[PDB]
Amino acid sequence: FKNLREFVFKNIDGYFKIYSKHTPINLVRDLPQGFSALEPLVDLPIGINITRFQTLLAAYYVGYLQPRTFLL
Amino acid sequence: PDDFTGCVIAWNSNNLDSKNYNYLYRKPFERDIST
Ligand SMILES: *[C@@H]1O[C@H](CO)[C@@H](O[C@@H]2O[C@H](CO)[C@@H](O)[C@H](O)[C@H]2NC(C)=O)[C@H](O)[C@H]1NC(C)=O
Repeated sequence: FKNLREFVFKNIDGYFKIYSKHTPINLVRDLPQGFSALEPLVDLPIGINITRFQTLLAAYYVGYLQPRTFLL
Repeated sequence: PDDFTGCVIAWNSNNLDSKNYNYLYRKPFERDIST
């Protein structure tokens, strides 16, 4: 693959927050090892309950966020 | 929210909406419209 696109989707109190980062890659296996932080771009005041999601079409990865403390 | 920031403004509509059974009722800012 040539390009990596990463996103964060979280929905708190009616606000759907989207964070992202784009970077070039050269790897045909899985997510490259390394570190980068994603930044907010979009904030949609949807008021919509989200419990499930689907990706529309190139591999993709899905993880889940947890309320953990980080030192940045 | 309990930590709500904002202002609540209200006024009587007895001379506007009253006649009227078109107003229905049963997390913060949760809008459940299921029937
Ligand atoms: C978002 O939708 C889910 C259902 O997909 C709601 O979860 C249910 O809540 C009712 C409350 O009476 C429970 O009886 C169900 O068992 C719950 N379902 C599951 C699968 O856990 C959820 O409450 C909704 N949230 C908001 C904010 O609307």
